[PDB]
Amino acid sequence: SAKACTRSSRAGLQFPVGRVHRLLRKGNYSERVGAGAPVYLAAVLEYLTAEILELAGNAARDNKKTRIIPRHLQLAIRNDEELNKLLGRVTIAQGGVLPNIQAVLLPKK
Amino acid sequence: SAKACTRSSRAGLQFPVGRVHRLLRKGNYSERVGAGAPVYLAAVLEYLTAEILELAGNAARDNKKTRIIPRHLQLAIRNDEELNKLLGRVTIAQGGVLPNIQAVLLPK
Amino acid sequence: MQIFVKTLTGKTITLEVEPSDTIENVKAKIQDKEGIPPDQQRLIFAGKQLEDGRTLSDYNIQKESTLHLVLRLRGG
Amino acid sequence: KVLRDNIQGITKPAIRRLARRGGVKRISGLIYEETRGVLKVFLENVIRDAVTYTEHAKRKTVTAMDVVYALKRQGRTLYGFGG
Amino acid sequence: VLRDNIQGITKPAIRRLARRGGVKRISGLIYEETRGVLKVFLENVIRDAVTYTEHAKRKTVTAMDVVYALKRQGRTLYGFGG
Amino acid sequence: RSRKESYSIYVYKVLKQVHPDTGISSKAMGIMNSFVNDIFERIAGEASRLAHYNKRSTITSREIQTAVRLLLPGELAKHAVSEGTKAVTKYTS
Amino acid sequence: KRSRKESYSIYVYKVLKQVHPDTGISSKAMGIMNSFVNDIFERIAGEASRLAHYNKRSTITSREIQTAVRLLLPGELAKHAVSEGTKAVTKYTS
Amino acid sequence: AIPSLSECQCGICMEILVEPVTLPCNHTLCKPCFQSTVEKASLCCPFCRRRVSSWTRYHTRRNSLVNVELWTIIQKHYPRECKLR
Amino acid sequence: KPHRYRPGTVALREIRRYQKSTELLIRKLPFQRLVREIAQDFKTDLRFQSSAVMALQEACEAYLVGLFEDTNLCAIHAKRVTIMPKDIQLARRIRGERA
Amino acid sequence: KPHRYRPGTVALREIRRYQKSTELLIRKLPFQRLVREIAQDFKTDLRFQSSAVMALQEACEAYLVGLFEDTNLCAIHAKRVTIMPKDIQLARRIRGERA
Amino acid sequence: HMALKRINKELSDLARDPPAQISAGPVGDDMFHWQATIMGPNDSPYQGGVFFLTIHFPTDYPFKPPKVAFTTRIYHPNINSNGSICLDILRSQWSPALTISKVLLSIASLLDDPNPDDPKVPEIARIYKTDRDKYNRISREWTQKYAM
DNA sequence: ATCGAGAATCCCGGTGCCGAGGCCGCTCAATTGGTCGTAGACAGCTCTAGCACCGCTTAAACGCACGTACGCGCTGTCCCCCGCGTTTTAACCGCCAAGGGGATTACTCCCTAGTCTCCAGGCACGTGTCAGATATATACATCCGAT
DNA sequence: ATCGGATGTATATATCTGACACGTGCCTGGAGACTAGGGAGTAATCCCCTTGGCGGTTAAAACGCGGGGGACAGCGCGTACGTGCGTTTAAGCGGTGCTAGAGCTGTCTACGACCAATTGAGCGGCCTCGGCACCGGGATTCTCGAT
Ligand SMILES: [Zn+2]
Ligand SMILES: [Zn+2]
Repeated sequence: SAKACTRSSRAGLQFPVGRVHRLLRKGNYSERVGAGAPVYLAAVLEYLTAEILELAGNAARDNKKTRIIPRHLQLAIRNDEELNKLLGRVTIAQGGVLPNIQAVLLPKK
Repeated sequence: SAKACTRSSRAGLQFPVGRVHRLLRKGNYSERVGAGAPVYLAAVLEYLTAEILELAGNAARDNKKTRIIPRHLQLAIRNDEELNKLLGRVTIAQGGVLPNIQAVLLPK
Repeated sequence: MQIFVKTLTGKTITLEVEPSDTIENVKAKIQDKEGIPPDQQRLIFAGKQLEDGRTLSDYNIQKESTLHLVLRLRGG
Repeated sequence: KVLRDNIQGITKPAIRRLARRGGVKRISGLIYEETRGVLKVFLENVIRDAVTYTEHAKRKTVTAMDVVYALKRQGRTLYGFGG
Repeated sequence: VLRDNIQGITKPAIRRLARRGGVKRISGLIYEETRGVLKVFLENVIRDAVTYTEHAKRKTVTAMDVVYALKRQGRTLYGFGG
Repeated sequence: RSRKESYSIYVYKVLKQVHPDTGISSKAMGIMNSFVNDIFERIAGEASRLAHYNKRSTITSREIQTAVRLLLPGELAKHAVSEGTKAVTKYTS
Repeated sequence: KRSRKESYSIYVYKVLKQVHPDTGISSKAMGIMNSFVNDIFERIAGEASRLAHYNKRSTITSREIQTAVRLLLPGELAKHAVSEGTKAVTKYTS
Repeated sequence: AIPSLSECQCGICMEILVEPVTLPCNHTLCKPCFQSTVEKASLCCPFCRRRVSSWTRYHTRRNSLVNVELWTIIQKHYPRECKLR
Repeated sequence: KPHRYRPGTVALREIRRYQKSTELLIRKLPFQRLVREIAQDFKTDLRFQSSAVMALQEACEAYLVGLFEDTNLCAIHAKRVTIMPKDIQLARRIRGERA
Repeated sequence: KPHRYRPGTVALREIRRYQKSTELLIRKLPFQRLVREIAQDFKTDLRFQSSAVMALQEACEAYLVGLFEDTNLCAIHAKRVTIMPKDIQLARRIRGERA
Repeated sequence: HMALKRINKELSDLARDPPAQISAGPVGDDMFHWQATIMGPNDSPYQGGVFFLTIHFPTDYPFKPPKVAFTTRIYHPNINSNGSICLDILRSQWSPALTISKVLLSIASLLDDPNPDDPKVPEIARIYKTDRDKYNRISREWTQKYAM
């Protein structure tokens, strides 16, 4: 790069780079922290957040609302396949559950 | 206690206080390590080891043997209601399983 | 008054000593009964070596007690 | 100021509603006692660790961070309360 | 190149494992399902072991790599180091 | 008073970058903060362990890359690794 | 020769020679016990590190290890371990 | 058939046995004596030098430390000694 | 003469309704009293932040919902529609919560 | 004339004998070849240590034994004594392995 | 409290059956302070020498061992001139069943034969291990010049 | 309720072998002593919110009656694993032989932590306004008894 | 197979309020320049052990057949649970008051990190003898067809 702008803007990363570096340094993870690790980690975090936010926004739009709420977040996480596996242990507050009724319990013809 | 004796014998343990202290210091756990932590940790470790070994030896004596084998370790761990909870998610190689048969499958 | 005294050889003997007797009086009685010289003798009771300058009355010794005798070999 | 028999405060309609959210169509009559016992055991497990966490820090009021840390320790991560 | 090796898990071997588990009657369709789940588990463990080996710039899957992969998956193993 | 740090501005910027019209409430904001912190702790801890295994003492980029490969499932792992590689390449030059 | 690789073999053997004076232990069981000791040590130390970090501290004193032992082990084992460790530390300090 | 008070005293406290407990080695000790030994001593039998930690843990949860037979015998033979303590 | 549904369908209606909402089904004060009783049984003279009580209630609700999902799965596997305590016990034993 | 045991009285003997020993059950070379074939997809021309293969075999045997215990419990819960694929699938779903 | 009764029994049973070659009693008016006199075994180079030991009793007995110290300097691989003790039964193997008589007789037995397995002081133990005659001579002259 | 024949399992004694326990040489890490910068223990102050109480709704819980449909026991059928005998296949053990790469050592260089200085990015606080919840009133999908 | 009630659910409109998005002051953490040194990359070498192959032998796997036990389907019973309604009970909301305790700030003092000399604990290598594996014969004990 040109070594002119701020590090967060230098790498085109919305998430901060200095804060990640400080957290890695003072998090008791290793005696040394490389100069390239925080950029990579911030990029990964931003990409994950972007994916989750895109799915949640789609779910909210399909519900005729313009404000993301935890129910939409739970719908977005559960309906996907990869994000369901990644977050298979967490419990979203006020997230509800997916709608499903077992095929057996449905009324007979 | 009096000085001029080795650290492991100051509190009458058998596990190494110095080695535990070195492992805590150079293990990326915290910036500073207290002077009383390694002694306490070594005490806990030695107590747990002795607790395992007592039951292992009892099982070995039960099996008419004098050399402890992994099967004795598995028997000792699984037969204790509290050690089983502690080592719930571990697999001891060459251990086998406890002998049980569901009462339904037994013959009339 | 009967009192037990035992030497380093494991022998215990009984001597009549009134409470008012001094330690040197006990040593003289010991000389009277066997004659083992008192210079090599030291008397021990209650973790304290008996001193001839104090009478047994102030030592607070009850009946049927046992004293220890240690011989100090002069020479060697 | 002690309390007694508060486990009966988890009334039968509440368990019915929880089951209906779970996806249950028909509920037997003996489910409620078992569910109350299970809930009591889970509460004991979480509260023990939460109280230990708040006791180590020499405090007197258990806080949300303590509860979420106990839940994370047991393997049930909780989002929406900090940390 | 190797192919068609899941058949090495014979019917008697699965019967013996199930007998250790404590079952009495085994249906005729259990073996295929057992082979499938075993293949899935082997794939899952081997992926992590091979990645651990690759990071260290090595070319042999050391027992340590398998041990730490199993520990990562939540089924820690005793008796091979650790 | 005291200043407490959070990822509010960055997450909001990403949201406006992906959806120019939708907004986010407070509860979802705290949920996103918790998710970011949790993922950060997971990745950093795994990288620290992996670095310790090989008798190293520093966390370079490749430790984080291998930790990402270990943690995230397949498609997300590939996409995140590609994104991180692009970011580090852009940064270093 | 090779490098000096460390373990808890002699310490485990010395502990064994107290409970059972006349019972030896095989090599596989020795390795299993070594792995168990390492696992428990890492668990306790990691929990203590996290607990100290949560309170904005910088030292792993004896109290952090005590609380980590209290959290990790079940009831009776936790009580006995705490008692043993407290006795050991109060013997060491004087 | 009936032990006397001379053999009924604690071997470590030299007092009439109060709430006896029986060790696996068939050794009887008073309850406060046992508690003091487990809290401060080396967690071993004073007479046999054998660890009782496993037995102690097994019997603590079920409150099986107490011995009903010896406690009843002592409390019926010498009620005055138990009451004065 | 009055119109009453055949037994079973309003249960399905309640299932459909309660799977869309996201409120807290258990009442607030009884749960608060229960958690206070357990805490005072552990350590006397304790105080609770309201956020702690809310977090505990959310965790308990999620756990119970998951347990009931697995219990229904077991009940359907046993060729029934009525969940029974043996199904809860089997689900817990398989999950490893009590062994 | 030939002496034939009643069907189902020697399976119990097999259970008793196999629950008593500790030796490995699956054959060694088939397992090694299967491991090599599965591994060569992720990275080519790899090499293995015998200790690693032994550890993999032990872990897989333990996992399968546990899964079969769970399957037996699930099958018995349905008033049967024969395990079927649906029992394995239900046990895996409750454990949450395949989600 | 109970320690008072324990010390009363200990003084009584030491008085009725005094140990041979060892004499123990309380120098102070209080029961906690104690003194012991030990005379060397016949098959030893300690002939002609008597050694005094000071004993302090803890507030709790017999769970906590009593502290002991050498009043006079002793030349022995086990015993330093300063007065410290390196013995397992005193602290590591202490149990309530042990009595003061047992530990004093154990010390008397130790005086007969040096133990080089765990030498508190290395140079004296090494000198004794090198040859018995030099250690015997130095011990004899040391116990003659100091004890008497 | 039992008797007895055929088969699997446990005991006991003798033989042999390999690996567990003890010993020796040694090299490096723990010990000891001293110094120095700072972590937190303590005392003091502020002020937040958690606890307690009181009054009024009305929403939820509770008890009851009636009906019906589902769990459970029973019976019958058929078909499919199981136990056993015979044959074919490759697992297993021991042996030899090569070389690939893991493990170690020596050298050099360059990446990063530490330090100081400077400044603007984000954090707490305050404010306007509109997104969504609520109440009211229609439109329509769906269930149930009966032809 | 519908047809008409009758129910609950879905849809359109007013409204109004409190939470969200934005602006402002500022201060603490981030950015830039410089220096020192240890960690890591790179090259070279050794030898452990991993792969490959050949031959025998035999335990193990594959195959086939008789059949008996169990899985599954259908029927009948009555008992438990669902559904609706009237009644009693305490949650929920508002408002107020108080203080215990969380949280912040200043002092300084004792605990812990760094550094150099050194010596004994513990690790690598060897060796041997006893516990255990194994074979062979015998006593004991479940098991089943037949009474
Ligand atoms: Zn007693
Ligand atoms: Zn005993």
